[PDB]
Amino acid sequence: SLLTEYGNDNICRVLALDGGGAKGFYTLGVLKEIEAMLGCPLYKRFDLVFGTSTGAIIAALIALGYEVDQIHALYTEHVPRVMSSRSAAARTMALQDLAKEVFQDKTFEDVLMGIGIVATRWMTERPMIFKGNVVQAHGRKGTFSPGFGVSIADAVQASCSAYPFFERKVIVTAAGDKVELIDGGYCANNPTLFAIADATVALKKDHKDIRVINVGVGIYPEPKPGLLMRIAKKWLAVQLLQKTLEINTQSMDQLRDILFKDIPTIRISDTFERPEMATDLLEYNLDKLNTLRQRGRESFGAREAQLREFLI
Amino acid sequence: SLLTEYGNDNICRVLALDGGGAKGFYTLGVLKEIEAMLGCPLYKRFDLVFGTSTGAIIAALIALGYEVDQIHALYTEHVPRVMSSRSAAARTMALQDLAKEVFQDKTFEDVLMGIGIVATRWMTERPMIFKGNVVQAHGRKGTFSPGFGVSIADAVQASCSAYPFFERKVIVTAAGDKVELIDGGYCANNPTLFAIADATVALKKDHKDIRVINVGVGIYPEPKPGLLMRIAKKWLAVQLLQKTLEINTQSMDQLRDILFKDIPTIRISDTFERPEMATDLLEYNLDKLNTLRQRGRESFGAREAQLREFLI
Ligand SMILES: Nc1ncnc2c1ncn2[C@@H]1O[C@@H]2COP(=O)(O)O[C@H]3[C@@H](O)[C@H](n4ccc(=O)[nH]c4=O)O[C@@H]3COP(=O)(O)O[C@H]2[C@H]1O
Ligand SMILES: Nc1ncnc2c1ncn2[C@@H]1O[C@@H]2COP(=O)(O)O[C@H]3[C@@H](O)[C@H](n4ccc(=O)[nH]c4=O)O[C@@H]3COP(=O)(O)O[C@H]2[C@H]1O
Repeated sequence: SLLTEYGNDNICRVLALDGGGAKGFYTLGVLKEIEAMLGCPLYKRFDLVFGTSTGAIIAALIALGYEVDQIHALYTEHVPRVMSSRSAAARTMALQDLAKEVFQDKTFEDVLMGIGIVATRWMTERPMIFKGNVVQAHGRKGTFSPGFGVSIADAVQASCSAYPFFERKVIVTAAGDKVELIDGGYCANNPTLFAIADATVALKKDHKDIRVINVGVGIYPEPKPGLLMRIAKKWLAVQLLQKTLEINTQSMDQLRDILFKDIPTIRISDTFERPEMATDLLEYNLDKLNTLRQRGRESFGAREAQLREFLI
Repeated sequence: SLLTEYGNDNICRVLALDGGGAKGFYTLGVLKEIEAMLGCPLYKRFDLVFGTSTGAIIAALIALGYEVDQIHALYTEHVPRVMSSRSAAARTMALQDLAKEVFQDKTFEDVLMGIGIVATRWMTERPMIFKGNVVQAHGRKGTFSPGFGVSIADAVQASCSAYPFFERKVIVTAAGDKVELIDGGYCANNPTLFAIADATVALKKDHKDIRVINVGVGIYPEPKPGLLMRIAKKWLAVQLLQKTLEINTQSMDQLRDILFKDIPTIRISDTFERPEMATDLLEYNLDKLNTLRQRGRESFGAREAQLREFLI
C-alpha cells in the first residue's frame, strides 16, 4: 500500500530514535503515522536513521526496509519478554534470542539507507557506533568496514546490553580487535546529536539542508521506591539507572539545541499522566505498553502540520 | 610571587574542570604547574573557566582570583570530609558547611573572569549553568541576572548535590522561579563541550582563536564489588554511579573531538595503576589522595611543551 514515490532533493532527512526498554510502543505509534502520512516505507524518505538500545531495534528494522506494522509485530513478539526477565542471565538470554530471531544473519552491507547503532565501549567508556557506509565516517576511512564486519544482531544486542543487569557483549571487529560493549544509552540514549554529527561533519551537509526528526518513548509518572522495592531487590540501583538515562536523554536534546539552533529539528516525546509503569528496565505489561501506541499517535497529531513541511 | 603580566590578544583561553569527588588533588597538581609556568594567577590568563561538582569548587575559587596553593588548602580542609560521610544527611550537611565556609556570601557579580558552574535540573533533567556575564548567554538576555542572583555557595553546593546520596538543593532565582537541582555530573561531569558552546556560540569566537585546557581527576583502578560491599550497603548503586559518571566524562570528550576537531584542545586525565581507591563518592583517605597531587604534576610534565604554546 506504501506506493507513494518522492523525487530527490539535496535535503538530508535524519531520523533519531531514543532507547527506552519496552516503551518504544510509543515510538512506533509516532512512526506509524509518519509512515501513513508519507505513503512510503520510511527508508525511502529518510537518508539516515540512528537508534540506541531498544530504539536501535526499530532503527535497524527501518534500515532493512521494514514497514512500521511489521516492526510492531516483531517488537511485540520479543521486546516485552526481555524486560519481563528478573535475572541477569535470563535477561541476557532473552536479548540474545531477540537479536538472532529478529535479524538472523543480516549485516550492515544489507541496509537500504544510512544507519548508526550506538553502543558503549566498556574499556574506553566512549561510544562505538556501528554504521553502514564509509561516507559517514569521520576518520580512519582506509580501514572502514560496514558495521565493523559485525552482524546487525550482535550490534543491536550490544546496543541493548544494559550491564550490570545484562552481561556485556563481546565483539570482534573485521580488523581483528576484540571489544566489550554495553548499552548505548549510557553515552547517547538520545542519539540525535550523534546523527547530526554524521550529517554535518561526515556528510558535509549544510545546516539549511538538514531535517531532523527525533522520536522518544514519551514521559510518564516516575515509579516511587515503594513500588520498586516490591519488584526489584536492587531498587536504588534500578532507580538510578532510570533517572540517569532520562537526564542523558533530555540533556542531550538541550545540548543539540544549544549547538545546532540553525538545524531544523522536531523532537516528539510528550508527557502523560498515565499509564503508571515500572522503569524502562522492568516494565513489560502489554496492557499498559499497548496504550502507548495511542499516545504516540496523539503526539504525531499535535505536530502533523510541521511534520508535513519537513518530510513533504 | 605571581607577578608575570601578559598582553591582550583575541584568543579565548578556556579552562574546563571535571568533577570527581575528593580526587581533584590530581587536578590541583596539574593546575599548580600551569600556574607556575605562567607566573600569574589563573584568572589573569584564562578568559573562561567551567567546573562541575567538586570541580566547580576549584573553578569558582579560580574565578574569584585565588592562587592554586590557596585552593589546595581549602580543598584539603573541606572536600575529604564531605566524602568521608556515610549517611545522606551527614553528606548534605558536610557539603552545606563547605559551601558557606569556603565561599561565604560571594556572588556571580564578584568573579574576575568568565565562569560556568554546571548543575542538573531535577524537573526538566536539563542543565542549569550558573554564569557571570550576559555576553555568554545564548538567549533570553533581557532577563539575564549573573548567577540567577544565586550565591556562589548555593550554585557550587547544587553542582555537587549527588542525589540520591545527597539531598537535592532548592534554589530561587532572581526572576522568582524555584528550582530543585542535583549534581552537574549527571549531564556534564566533563564540562568542556559546554564551555566550548559559550566560546563559539555565545562569544562568537572563531575556532582558530580558542585554546581549551580540560583537566580531569585522573583514571585509577576501579574498585571491585568485594571492597565496595564492605564500605557501602547500596554497593551496586554506588558502582553504577561511578561507572556512569566515567562514561559521561569520556564520551563527552569523544563528542567534543567529533564536533570540534578544529578547536585546539588539551585534555589532561592520565591513567595510573595506583592508588587503589573507593569510588569518587566514597574515597577520603588523605594518604591516598595526596599522592594524586604528584600524579597531576607528572601529567603536566608530559605535556609542558604544548601547554607553553597554548598559554604562552
Ligand atoms: N556521528 C558521531 N557522533 C558521535 N560520535 C561519533 C560519531 N561518529 C564517530 N564517533 C566517535 O569517533 C570515534 C572515531 O570515529 P572515526 O569516524 O574517525 O573512525 C571510525 C571509522 O573509520 C571506523 N568505522 C566506523 C563505523 C563502522 O561501522 N565501521 C568502521 O570501520 O572506526 C572508527 C569508529 O570507531 P568507534 O565508533 O568505536 O569510535 C568513534 C566514535 O566514538
Ligand atoms: N554553554 C552551554 N553549554 C550547554 N548548555 C547550555 C550552555 N548555555 C546554556 N545552556 C542551556 O540552554 C538553556 C538556555 O540558555 P539561554 O542562554 O538561551 O538563557 C539563559 C540566560 O538568558 C539566563 N541565564 C543563564 C546563566 C546565569 O547565570 N543567569 C541567567 O539569567 O537563563 C537561561 C539559562 O537557564 P538554564 O541554564 O537553566 O538552561 C540553559 C542550559 O540548559
